[PDB]
Amino acid sequence: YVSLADLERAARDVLPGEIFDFLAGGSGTEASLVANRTALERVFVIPRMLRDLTDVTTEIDIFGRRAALPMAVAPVAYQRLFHPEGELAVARAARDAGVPYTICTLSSVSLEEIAAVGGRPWFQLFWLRDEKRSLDLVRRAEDAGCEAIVFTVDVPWMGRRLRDMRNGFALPEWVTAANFFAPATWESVEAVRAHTDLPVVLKGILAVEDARRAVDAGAGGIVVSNHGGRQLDGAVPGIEMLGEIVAAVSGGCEVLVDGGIRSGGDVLKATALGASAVLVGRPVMWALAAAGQDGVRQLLELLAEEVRDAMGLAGCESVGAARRLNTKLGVV
Amino acid sequence: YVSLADLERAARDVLPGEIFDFLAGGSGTEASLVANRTALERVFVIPRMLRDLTDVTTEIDIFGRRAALPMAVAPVAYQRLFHPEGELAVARAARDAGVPYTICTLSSVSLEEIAAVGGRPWFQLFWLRDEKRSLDLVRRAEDAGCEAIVFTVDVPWMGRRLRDMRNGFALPEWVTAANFFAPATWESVEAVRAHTDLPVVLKGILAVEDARRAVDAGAGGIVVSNHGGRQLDGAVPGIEMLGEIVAAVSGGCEVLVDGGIRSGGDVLKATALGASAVLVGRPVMWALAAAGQDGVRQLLELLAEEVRDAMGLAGCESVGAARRLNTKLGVV
Amino acid sequence: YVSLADLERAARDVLPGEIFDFLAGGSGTEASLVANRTALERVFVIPRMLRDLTDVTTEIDIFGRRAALPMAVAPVAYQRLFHPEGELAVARAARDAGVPYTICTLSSVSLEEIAAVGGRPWFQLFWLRDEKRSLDLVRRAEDAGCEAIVFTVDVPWMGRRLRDMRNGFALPEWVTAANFFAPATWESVEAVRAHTDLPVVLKGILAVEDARRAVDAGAGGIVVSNHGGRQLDGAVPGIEMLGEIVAAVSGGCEVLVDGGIRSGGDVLKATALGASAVLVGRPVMWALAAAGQDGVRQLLELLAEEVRDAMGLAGCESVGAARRLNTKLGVV
Amino acid sequence: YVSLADLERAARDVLPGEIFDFLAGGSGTEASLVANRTALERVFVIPRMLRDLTDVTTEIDIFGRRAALPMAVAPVAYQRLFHPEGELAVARAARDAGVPYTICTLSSVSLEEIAAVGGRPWFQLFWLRDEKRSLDLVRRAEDAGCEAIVFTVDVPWMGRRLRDMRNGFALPEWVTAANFFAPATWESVEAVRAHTDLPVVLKGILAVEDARRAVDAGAGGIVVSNHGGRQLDGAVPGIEMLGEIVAAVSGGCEVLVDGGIRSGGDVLKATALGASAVLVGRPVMWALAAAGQDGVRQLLELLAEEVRDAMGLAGCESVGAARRLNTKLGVV
Ligand SMILES: Cc1cc2cc3c(=O)[nH]c(=O)nc-3n(C[C@H](O)[C@H](O)[C@H](O)COP(=O)(O)O)c2cc1C
Ligand SMILES: Cc1cc2cc3c(=O)[nH]c(=O)nc-3n(C[C@H](O)[C@H](O)[C@H](O)COP(=O)(O)O)c2cc1C
Ligand SMILES: Cc1cc2cc3c(=O)[nH]c(=O)nc-3n(C[C@H](O)[C@H](O)[C@H](O)COP(=O)(O)O)c2cc1C
Ligand SMILES: Cc1cc2cc3c(=O)[nH]c(=O)nc-3n(C[C@H](O)[C@H](O)[C@H](O)COP(=O)(O)O)c2cc1C
Repeated sequence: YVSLADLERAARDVLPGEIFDFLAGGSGTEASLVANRTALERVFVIPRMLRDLTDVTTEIDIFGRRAALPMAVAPVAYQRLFHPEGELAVARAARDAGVPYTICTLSSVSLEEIAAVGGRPWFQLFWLRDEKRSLDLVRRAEDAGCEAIVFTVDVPWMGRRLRDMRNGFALPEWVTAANFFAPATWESVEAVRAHTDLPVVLKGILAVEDARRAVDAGAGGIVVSNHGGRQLDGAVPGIEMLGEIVAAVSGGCEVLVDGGIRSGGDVLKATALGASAVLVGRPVMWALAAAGQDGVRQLLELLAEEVRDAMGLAGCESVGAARRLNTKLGVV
Repeated sequence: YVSLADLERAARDVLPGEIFDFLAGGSGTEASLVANRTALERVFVIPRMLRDLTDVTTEIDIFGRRAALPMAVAPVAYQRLFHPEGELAVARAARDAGVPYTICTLSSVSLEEIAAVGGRPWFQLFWLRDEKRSLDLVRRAEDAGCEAIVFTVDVPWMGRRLRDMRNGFALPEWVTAANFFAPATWESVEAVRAHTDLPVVLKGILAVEDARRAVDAGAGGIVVSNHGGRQLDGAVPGIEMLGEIVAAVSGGCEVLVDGGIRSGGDVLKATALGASAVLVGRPVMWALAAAGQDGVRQLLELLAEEVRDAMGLAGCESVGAARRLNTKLGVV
Repeated sequence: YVSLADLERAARDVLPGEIFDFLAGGSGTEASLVANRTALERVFVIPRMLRDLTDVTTEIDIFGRRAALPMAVAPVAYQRLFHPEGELAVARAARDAGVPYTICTLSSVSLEEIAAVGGRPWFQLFWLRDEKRSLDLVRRAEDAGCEAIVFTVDVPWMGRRLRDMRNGFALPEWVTAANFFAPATWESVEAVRAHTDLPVVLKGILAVEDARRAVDAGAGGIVVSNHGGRQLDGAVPGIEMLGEIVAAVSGGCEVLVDGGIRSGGDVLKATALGASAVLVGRPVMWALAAAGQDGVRQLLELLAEEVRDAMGLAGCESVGAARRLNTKLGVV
Repeated sequence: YVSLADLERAARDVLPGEIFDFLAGGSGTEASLVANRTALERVFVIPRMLRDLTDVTTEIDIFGRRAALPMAVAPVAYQRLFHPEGELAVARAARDAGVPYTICTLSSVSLEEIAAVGGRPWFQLFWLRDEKRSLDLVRRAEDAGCEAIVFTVDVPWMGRRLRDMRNGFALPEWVTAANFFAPATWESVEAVRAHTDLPVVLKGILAVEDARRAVDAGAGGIVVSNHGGRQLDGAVPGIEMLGEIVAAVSGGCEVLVDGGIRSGGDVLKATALGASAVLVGRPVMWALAAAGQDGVRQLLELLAEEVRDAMGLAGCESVGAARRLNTKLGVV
């Protein structure tokens, strides 16, 4: 594999069509799904030359741990849909690559099993039917050694997935929500923040004022995201809000972005727009479908190579230097 | 049906080609017809998160009546072209959905029959050969219980419909103008305003100064519209003028928009640009052609579901909150 | 024929391919040829409603004569390539339509014969090998009753016509320059201006400062034009410079535009951007090729109908009112 | 051949696919390779009319020598891949056309042999494993009569060439680096500047501050360039940075540009954006592949004709006048 698109082609060959569509699809007309890619394609980096590249490092410190790249595996539900080892395969490869893995509330293997793999596990939370149950789930994740709570804030309910409707898609009997909802509010965020000393990261922020409120609420981070185009069809891409959000929070929390990251060059664009790190979703599942744990390992090695290549070609010996690069919009 | 495009495909299968073209077509090169869609596709919504969605409501109050959605059925002529029950089927489904139905001056069933269906009937007026006849038609609509006069102001004459020319299209003998023209001016508007206490809504306004003059003239509303691309070929889409018009009238009348609304997400975009409500034309006729009254019912139920979905995903418990959303133009 | 594109299709069917290419082609990569169309397609008109249309007139006064439309036939060389009656057929139809006809220096029938047809003949000048010969040609045109000298200023030499090169195109023996060059300068313009009391119109102006200098030089008009994309490949379309040029000359001369006008709606866009009138080139030759004089008559009747339709739908009872319309750029 | 695209078609017919891909390809997704062309296509020139064209000259003075055109042959490695005479064929044709030829550090014929052809040889430097070896290579070039050192500053290492990976491309045994690396820094530039009195030209500058630093460092020129899209995938095209860079250096060094120049009209656009000269890479190799030295001669004669044509049509009797032309961005 020499590009992430090689992995997409391999996953399409192996997966049943309805499972490929569950993974690939977005809500509605898929306008936001497509716009995540268009938005990245219109950004161009202005590289710097002739800087010292003696010790180029792709590492970052985030949520109290060193990560090998400015990236984490996004929370993706039900990973046993894509390979029999599901989340365990992905978490093992992420651990070995030094990349944080986000355990999903809707994981097909229990959070405690995935956490036992080791590595840097984060836990993605959906707000449950009441406060008490929600907080018990946070406390399970904390007791199991998860290092951040990624509270998803853009799913009062799941969006309208027309591919799933048209396919009549349902989980096979052999895939379940192994950790087993009401809409979250700012009060829910405060209940979580008071229940844990782990950093709380709000995933799905797009409005500048919501990013500011997240800092005021005590969030340790946010993920600027339209949920991979799966939630509001017509929601702006996160990459189009990122620069304005980074300026508004002015260092008050970590600012991650996701949606459409498909190369180390896209990582570099995100960092040059001010992101602390990215999440990557679909490509990790393509690699899992294609070749299991070893597939995920190969993807992460490829992304690491692409990130180091892009950083050095742009004159950046560190991720901080990449955040100081300038960009220019172009017409594609 | 899971999208309005499913209804278009079904209507194309059933209707004679020349009738499908009468419905689908625009004037000239169809530049304005296409631009209505392009313009909506370039708008992206910036959703809000973590707001209370305990009692999401899609209802609005407009022209003195509660409507179930921020939408009405646009005036479309000669609906018996599309199904034998024509306007009666559409009006019955609109009544049952709580959606206002605009009775056309060129209806193929008399306005009194359509009004007897009940619901929230509005009446669309074309200015007749003289003032006296025009006002008699307004008074018929008022006597029959219509609740607003939608005065169409962009048809001094019908535009050049090249599909109809090329097809040699003419009304079948079994379709007539069952209520049975000179160009309207501002004096015509004043004659109508003085003849009725019903709200007068000027449909087809695109210039900011014409919107301001409509308020000064005593209009209770305007529809920002290029007539679905059927009038001036090269007229700007209404959605591209909407924000500037909403700012200029500054609450002095209701501001509706139409042209190309094809989903609840498009309704949300229109409201976020400041519209009080939208009109929907062609899709309602696709549903009528496909399955009669029940088809229209299914379309309106689908639109209601899409509007509620889009509003809640964007953090809006009411249409007023959706009008306070911000948008960003993107490149598609 | 219901659109100018119907005429293009008919001309393509009848003309030898190399003659069709002589007519259709531009210089180089044809970037400027294509951009003339793209530029018009991105302009949208903001129409006005409810104005008095009792006496809509498409007439203008220009260069001391009333014309039936804000348009003239552009100078196109060698019209016997397209039909045996060549320039005489076109000039007869233009006369009968009340539209000025521009006689070309490279006409295939002598200027005196074409002028004898009557109508409103203008004469297009290329600067000859010396001043004396050039001025004799101006004086021939004046003696024959031409009413303006359209001095072409963008042909120090003809551009690189790759279609003509690839086809090995040459004039058939039966087509000649029946009126029978050195590059023109501002001194040439002054020599022409002092030699005639006819208005001198500089055709091929694109720079704002050249438009201002044209007024200072005593020009009665300019044509804002890239020569139909046939001269500098990469020259900006005239329609993209028109508004800035109209503001800079501030009524000091007539400002015409050409390139890509293909409908009455395009005429309306040009006038709303400030043009006094347009020239139309290729479509007139399509009509000539398709059906001779009667073809040109049908084209001019179609354009007249489209111009009146577009003006009235936009609320304009006169061309002056159309020049006061506003426009908005869109994304096509 | 009547366009550079004719040469591309001829080269594709003759070259082995993997060699054509080595020549054509870029890094990563080839976003920067494509953007070099898109960026030029969006620039339009505003030509001037009626200027004296008695003595149009395409010549420039650069780095102390008169060149026949505002262009040089870019450094392209391993030219024996494309024709058995390789660099000697290209250098002979460049000499006879009066165009500088840039000898590559990775040439397949030694720099002394290529310099013995005569003409205006420049030498492109890659920084070697240490300072001493690097400077010996500079001194070889100087001793052999090269007239400028074109220090490539955008290759700390070669980018990721996915076509070469997919083809498994490697140099044939019959092609070697006949002059036989560590990443360059500003200290390397100063070591070169102190080692030679030849002008040092930094090739691969895209950031405005790097252009300013190049002047401060004593560079005699820069080439604004993304390395033909072969280095950072997502690097901005040089043509999009050129105007801002020309303003920032404000005459302190020569400012060249490359990437995607495919006609004399593209040369004119580059000069109107402020370039002193362009480099041309791939097209020169297409001509070499197609027909050897004579092919390169024909390409250079064609480019000379196109440059003179474009300059005169734009009203420019000299390259300096072309640098004073204005441009407008369009939508393609
Ligand atoms: C099949 C699928 C399931 C989920 C389930 C979840 C989830 O239960 N909680 C959550 O918080 N985010 C989810 N997501 C979004 C994900 O975390 C990233 O936001 C996007 O995948 C980033 O875009 P890509 O890298 O995929 O373009 C999903 C994405 C995909 C594709
Ligand atoms: C076949 C057809 C007939 C009419 C007749 C009328 C009319 O006698 N009076 C009027 O005032 N508007 C009309 N219209 C315009 C309509 O009311 C809406 O303005 C557009 O349909 C909105 O765009 P879509 O939702 O269709 O995109 C029509 C639209 C269509 C398609
Ligand atoms: C075959 C052909 C010959 C000529 C010869 C001349 C000419 O000897 N003198 C001149 O001054 N303009 C010319 N022109 C340009 C013309 O007058 C208009 O500038 C463009 O035709 C407007 O664009 P279209 O309406 O064609 O798009 C020509 C245009 C075409 C197509
Ligand atoms: C096969 C190939 C090899 C090299 C090797 C070198 C090199 O060892 N040093 C250098 O400094 N630049 C190089 N280049 C870039 C070149 O010098 C120009 O920057 C681009 O070719 C301009 O774009 P095009 O005219 O090709 O679009 C190359 C370009 C191509 C195509």
